[PDB]
Amino acid sequence: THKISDKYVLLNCDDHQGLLKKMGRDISEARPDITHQCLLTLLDSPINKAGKLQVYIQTSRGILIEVNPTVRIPRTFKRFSGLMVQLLHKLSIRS
Amino acid sequence: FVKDHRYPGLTPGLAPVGLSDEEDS
Amino acid sequence: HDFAVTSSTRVQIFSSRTRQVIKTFSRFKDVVYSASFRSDGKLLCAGDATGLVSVYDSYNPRTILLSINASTHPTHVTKFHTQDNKILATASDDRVTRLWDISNAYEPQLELTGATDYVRTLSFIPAAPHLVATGSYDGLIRLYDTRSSGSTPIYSLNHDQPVENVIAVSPTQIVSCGGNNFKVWDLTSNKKLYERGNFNKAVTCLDYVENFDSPMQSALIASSLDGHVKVFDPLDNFQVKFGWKFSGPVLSCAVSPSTAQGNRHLVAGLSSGLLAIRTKKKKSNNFQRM
Amino acid sequence: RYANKRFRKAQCPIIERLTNSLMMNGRNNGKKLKAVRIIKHTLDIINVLTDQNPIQVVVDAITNTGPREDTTRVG
Amino acid sequence: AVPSVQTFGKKKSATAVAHVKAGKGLIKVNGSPITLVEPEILRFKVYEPLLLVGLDKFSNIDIRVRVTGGGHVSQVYAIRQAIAKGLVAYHQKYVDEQSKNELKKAFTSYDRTLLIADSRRPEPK
Amino acid sequence: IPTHAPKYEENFNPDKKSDRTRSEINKMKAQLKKERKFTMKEIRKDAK
Amino acid sequence: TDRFKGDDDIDYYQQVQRGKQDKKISR
Amino acid sequence: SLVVQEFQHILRLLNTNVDGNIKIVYALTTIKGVGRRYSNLVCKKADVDLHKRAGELTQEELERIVQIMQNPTHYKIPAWFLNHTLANNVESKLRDDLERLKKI
Amino acid sequence: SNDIIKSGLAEKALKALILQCEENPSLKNDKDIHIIINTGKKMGINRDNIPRIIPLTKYKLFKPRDLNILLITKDPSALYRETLTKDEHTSELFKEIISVKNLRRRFKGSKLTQLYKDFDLVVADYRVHHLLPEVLGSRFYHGSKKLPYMIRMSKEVKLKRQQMVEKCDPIYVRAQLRSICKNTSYIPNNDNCLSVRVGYIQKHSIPEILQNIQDTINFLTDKSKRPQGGVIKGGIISIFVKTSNSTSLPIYQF
RNA sequence: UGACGGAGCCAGCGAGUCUAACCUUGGCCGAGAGGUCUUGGUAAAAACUCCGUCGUGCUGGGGAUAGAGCAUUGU
Repeated sequence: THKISDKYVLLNCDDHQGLLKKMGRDISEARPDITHQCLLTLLDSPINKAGKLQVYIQTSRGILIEVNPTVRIPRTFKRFSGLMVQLLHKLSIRS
Repeated sequence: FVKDHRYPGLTPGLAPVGLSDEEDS
Repeated sequence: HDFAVTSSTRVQIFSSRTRQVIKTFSRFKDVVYSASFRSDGKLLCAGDATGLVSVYDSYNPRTILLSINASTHPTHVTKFHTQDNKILATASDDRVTRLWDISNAYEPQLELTGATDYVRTLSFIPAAPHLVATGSYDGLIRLYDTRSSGSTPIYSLNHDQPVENVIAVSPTQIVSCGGNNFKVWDLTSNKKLYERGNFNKAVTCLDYVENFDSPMQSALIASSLDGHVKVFDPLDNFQVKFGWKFSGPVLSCAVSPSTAQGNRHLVAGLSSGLLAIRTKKKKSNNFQRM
Repeated sequence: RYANKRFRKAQCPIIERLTNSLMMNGRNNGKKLKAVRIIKHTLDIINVLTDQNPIQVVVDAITNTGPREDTTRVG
Repeated sequence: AVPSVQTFGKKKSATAVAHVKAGKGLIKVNGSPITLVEPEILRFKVYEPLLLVGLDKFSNIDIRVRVTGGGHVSQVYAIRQAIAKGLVAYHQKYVDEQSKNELKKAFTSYDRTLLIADSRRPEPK
Repeated sequence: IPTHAPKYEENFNPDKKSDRTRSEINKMKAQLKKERKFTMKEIRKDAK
Repeated sequence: TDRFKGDDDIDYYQQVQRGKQDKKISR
Repeated sequence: SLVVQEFQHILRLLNTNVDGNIKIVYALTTIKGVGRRYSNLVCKKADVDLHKRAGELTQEELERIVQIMQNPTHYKIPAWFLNHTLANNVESKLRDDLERLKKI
Repeated sequence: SNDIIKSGLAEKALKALILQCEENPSLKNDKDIHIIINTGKKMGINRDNIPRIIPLTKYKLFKPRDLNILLITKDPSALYRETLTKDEHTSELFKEIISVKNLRRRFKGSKLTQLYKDFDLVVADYRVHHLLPEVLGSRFYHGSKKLPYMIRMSKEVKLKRQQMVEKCDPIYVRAQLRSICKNTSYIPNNDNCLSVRVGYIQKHSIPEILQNIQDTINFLTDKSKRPQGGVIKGGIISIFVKTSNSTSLPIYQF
């Protein structure tokens, strides 16, 4: 998550090329959509519904996130980005 | 009347007892 | 020599001295069925209608040393092995009896099968620690050798009525009650020696006590549903000596053990909820040197 | 005193070391009588369940659970 | 004047004073029997001077211990130190030196802090 | 297994605070605390 | 509950009192 | 062989749900507005055993307990067992004091 | 006395006080009715914080079941607590039974204040009543609203050079507590003014309060009933009915 | 990594004729100053050991503050 001017936004390959270039980090490294679609696949797979699956997220910056199997990730990346911003700043997300 | 030689205040402080008090109600 | 009494959702330890309750085990979520002591008397095992077998310290209801998820069906029998202090035998409505080790109680050490209906009693033969007898409602007393496979009995004894209880009165002779009668069988001959139908209604419980201070050396106590508890003499061809009549159907009966060294109790537990206990009671130094 | 010398702690009795490790985890720092009571009840439970000498069970547990080979990170 | 001995035992702020005189076997701590010394969990620390050498060594003596200061643990250690030292001193004053040396050997073999005070003074590095 | 929808705020700002009249009054207490502390420090500096 | 549904979108009293009062005032 | 003995999981007493697994005293305590001493007094008045579970309770005893809880006068239970504009003005005063002291 | 009861001025003052208490919220906070007795001469007895019981023959102020009661006992507390809990006469009588040492250990400061909030009536053994001011704190003792009473629980008599055996008599205890609850009390002072609670606003009627006032006057002015009664010397110049916040309304002006 | 009561039991520092709250309802005395009394509301060894009792868990535990529904009690 990075602060614009004031808006905290999750860094994006498509919407934040100027910010990524200014901070010097390559734009191809800013891909949270892969994590989003992998979360969708894992949580929608039948093993999760059977209750035999657990998911952890290990970010590149060293943050470790535990995903409760009962969560429903929003299907759209915009809502996923907002949820990840609040999770990364508040350290937890409730139901 | 009662008297305790250790405690003189018992004689004024004592509540009077009655047959209505010693009754089941 | 206190005695444990099982009612709905409660196990009470009654003192032999005062005939008053001194301990109470009320942790059970559903109705508790059988409670028993180890041979050394340190642990008390209880079986629950939820399939649990809870092993407590015998005189401490707060501490639960062991809790076994024996079955999903109700466990009606929990007994400790008499010869071995490490073995707990549980019989449930799975129609499978299970021998557990007290140390590792995650899986049954042995599973005994081959019963077609409702094992609700089991017993251990005194001389032989490998033998287990299970009595079931199909009428067959099945003897299992635990050193073998144990899935199938080595032999079976056919008590025609559904077997309410099984007891072993000697290394060779066992007594099984079900129906109006009880039958005493020899194990080496696999044949019944005697059968006594002295009762009107079904015989529910049996107890055996020997070498206690009495004219009669061994005694067999049989309690039935017609309110009768009767004494039989195993030396005198299992003939009838004494009897008591109570106010209702007697589910359970017990007599204080042979080494009671105090008051002796005959205890009956009725279907009405009553518990009836009948007892047999048990100068100066200068002047002295002068 | 068992902390003054490097290998002095090996001369300490092993039940004492078990008690000292039970005083760990913060909330009961210093409550050694409580830890000794816990050891007493633990040995009673061990002897009741296994019908063995519980000191021997403790010794066998330690000798089994001591790892024989380990790793170390190399930069 | 009976034969009697006075000895001291210390552990932190606790101090125990033992009077060991000729007697019959009365072992009292703070005017109370030794079998009521609290805590239960630490009573055998008080018992062990008796049990290391035997109750026959105590068959002919009377021990009276008065303890102040400290807490439960410190007081228990002060009691046991005072009792052990009082035994050694009585057996050296009115019984034989061989008995004294055997008692000192037994106490030293088990725990020297029964005899010599354990002083945890700071050591600057 | 059950599924629970997460509780999150769109356009989340960690700096901004999350009934409403009570919240305004509480912000007013925070402003009062800042002003009182600042005036205390200023008065002490002038006194010295 | 949700099966690929997606996350949902957002009298005497005053006389005695005045008597005491004007008594004090008179003193 | 016929053996007939002489239980509800959830009991609705005084418009309050209680569990039969808990005791009678525990159920009367879980009923809101009743303390442990009041529950014990109600059980003693209704003559039900305190060790008895709520599920294994007689219907007549339950009706008597309901009537006793409904009528405290008839039960005669004791009452002992029954049991910022100012800050805005402060901010204004702080502002005025700050202005006057800055002028000073 | 009889003229004080039969005077319509007192009854009119009582309706005036009731109406003023109803109208004024500050007086509506108050709930108790006090009389202020002007004794003619100085009483001459030092205050000792010991309530002395004034009997009320006609009516009862309170029932013991209504109040919250704290009993403070001498501290082998097991015998007294177990006897009073086990006996059915006093089983529900006391909200809490505590010893003085346990009270000192448990309740301190704000805990004492919430204790005062919780409990309405305090009674204690006469042997620990003198120790109570340090344990209960000053905020029980100021104002004399909830001064602890003195009850004697064993019924035995202390004799010189001999021990007094300790028992507990629940019938005697409930009799004394019933008398305390049904009867009003006073504490002597040195000067002339005296304050006695005579009735409760909600629970008592105006003739009942007037009869309680008459009984209080007779008990205090009667030459007999010494030493609990007979403490007023020189007669009563004037009585003043008032609540805690209300002004004094004069009756029996002499 | 409990709570709730009972019981048992253990410190070392500290001794200036000096140590210590506020408002409030009234009665009386007095020329006053005030004094005395009455009322009511706010500020202000532990551990540890032992015995008994409750009972442990996202089976969320609490805290509200309003409102609604249904009933207690009801002019």
